[PDB]
Amino acid sequence: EYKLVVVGAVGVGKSALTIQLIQNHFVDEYDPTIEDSYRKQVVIDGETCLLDILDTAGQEEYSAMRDQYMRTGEGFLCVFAINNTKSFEDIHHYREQIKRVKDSEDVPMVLVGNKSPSRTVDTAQDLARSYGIPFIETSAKTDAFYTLVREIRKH
Amino acid sequence: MYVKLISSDGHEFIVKREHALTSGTIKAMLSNEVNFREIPSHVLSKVCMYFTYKVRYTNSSTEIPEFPIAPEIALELLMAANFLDC
Amino acid sequence: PVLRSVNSREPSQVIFCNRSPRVVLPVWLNFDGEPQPYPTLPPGTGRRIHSYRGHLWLFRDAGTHDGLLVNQTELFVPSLNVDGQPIFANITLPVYTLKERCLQVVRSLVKPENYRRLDIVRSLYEDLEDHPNVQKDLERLTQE
Amino acid sequence: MDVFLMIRRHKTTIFTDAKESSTVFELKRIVEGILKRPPDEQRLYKDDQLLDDGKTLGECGFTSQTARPQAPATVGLAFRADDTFEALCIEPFSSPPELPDVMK
Ligand SMILES: Cc1ncsc1-c1ccc(CNC(=O)[C@@H]2C[C@@H](O)CN2C(=O)[C@@H](NC(=O)CCCCCN2CCCN(c3nccc(-c4noc([C@@]5(C)CCCc6sc(N)c(C#N)c65)n4)n3)[C@@H](C)C2)C(C)(C)C)cc1
Ligand SMILES: Nc1nc2c(ncn2[C@@H]2O[C@H](COP(=O)(O)OP(=O)(O)O)[C@@H](O)[C@H]2O)c(=O)[nH]1
Ligand SMILES: [Mg+2]
Repeated sequence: EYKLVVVGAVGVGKSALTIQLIQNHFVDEYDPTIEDSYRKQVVIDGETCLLDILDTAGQEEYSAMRDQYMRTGEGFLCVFAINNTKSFEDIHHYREQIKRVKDSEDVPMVLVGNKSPSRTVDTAQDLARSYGIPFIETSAKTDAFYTLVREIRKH
Repeated sequence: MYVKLISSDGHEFIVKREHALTSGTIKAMLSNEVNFREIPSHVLSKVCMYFTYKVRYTNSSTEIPEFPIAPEIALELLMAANFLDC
Repeated sequence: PVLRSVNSREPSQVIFCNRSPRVVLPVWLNFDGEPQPYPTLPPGTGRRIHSYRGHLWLFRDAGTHDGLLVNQTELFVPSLNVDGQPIFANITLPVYTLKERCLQVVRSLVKPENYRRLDIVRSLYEDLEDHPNVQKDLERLTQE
Repeated sequence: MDVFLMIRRHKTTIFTDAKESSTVFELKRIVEGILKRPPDEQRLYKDDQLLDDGKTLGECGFTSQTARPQAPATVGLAFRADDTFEALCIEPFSSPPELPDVMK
């Protein structure tokens, strides 16, 4: 069982991007207000697999309970988008709070740029390199979390 | 300017006076030469090294180095530091 | 609780630098003033960490909770970040007293059970048993 | 940059500091202030190699990382008995006890 935890600003598409993997069918309007665990039974690179993808949602809460919840996230996808840039400014805060809950600098992780017309932020491919993490240039409209699943294995 | 702390076993150590005033028991005993009778040379030499360290690194702005204490002398220096209030 | 971080939510970028030979445990004093532990830094390591205006931090040896100094003082509260430049916190060893250093090394070599098996005067057994814990310093510090 | 030293003769050991650029001659003047014996009457050694007055502490081997406050460098000293100089004799410190069981 591999527990994954997608994370971002309200509007990035974590709620949607989960639907393509779990249900392979886009939901254009989804409620951005509720988080559930989508368990899956998918062969990955030839293995027994049962993901437990958390679709994070809600108002931020720095509490004991919520820290220990996301600390169980075996891996995170920090989702940002290109329509917005506020997104690309929250991306550091999320990354750093994942290091706090996980008590380490090195946590399986993946920056993800979504919605690829506005293009506020050019491919920061460079930023991801400093983060020491990959990039999937995802498009839920047209989706690789396997990109992230490598890191966790390496761990 | 200079004072002589003398170990139990006859060794004589001439350390600056300001350096030996780092010790409370020495600060009073000097109110010149002192004679410590339960402190062997190898403990007092070590004590005189601490005098040098505290005086040089006290009120420093950047990194200070660790004061090394070997495992063989640890017990004797503790008691001597207790006796000498430093 | 007078010693406590002020919840200001305004970001201040700081650089923790371990110019000590010990593994530093950055300790954050939270909104109610309770010491809250953060990821350790290995000797020689500098990391760019993200704090906020007014937060209080103290720095200790992760293993034995021995006390360390930050910018030559005991507590670190990030100053104003000027034009987005990092605020530097230089964590360093303090000049321990000869007695406290000897207690640090004897606790080092010997299990706590056998402190009483050591041929020392009883006062030293109480001293070796009185380890440093962060909370006692806070109260001491709080008074001043 | 200072070098921290222990000038040693018989059971006399002096803790003083000096600049790495200080000359060996100048070092003998500092001992003259304390032991009141002239530079012509002092012979300074590093280990058993004899030092020359015009060389500087640095050039003899005493350097900031070899002569630290908490671990100083030993400079040997021998005095002049009339026509000839005595042999360098530094008497050691006492040995320490057997490391207790509980500690090892
Ligand atoms: C590497 C290292 N080596 C040695 S030390 C070290 C190290 C490592 C990491 C750090 C990181 N820095 C800190 O910990 C600093 C240090 C200290 O000063 C306190 N402090 C803090 O942050 C503390 N905060 C503050 O006082 C003020 C914070 C104000 C933020 C304001 N907001 C406002 C709204 C917009 N936004 C916003 N909107 C929506 C969601 C989020 C969000 N965000 O996350 C998360 C997630 C879910 C992401 C997954 C992991 C976690 S876990 C969880 N509990 C999470 C949660 N809900 C999250 N969702 N956000 C934020 C972008 C901005 C606190 C303790 C309360 C968290 C520091 C040092
Ligand atoms: N252009 C574009 N829009 C997207 C994409 N994925 C999601 N969206 C839209 O962006 C919004 C994101 O909604 P949702 O996934 O609930 O956001 P979250 O709750 O922050 O994950 C919705 O209106 C989606 O229809 C994508 O790949 N491209
Ligand atoms: Mg949603």
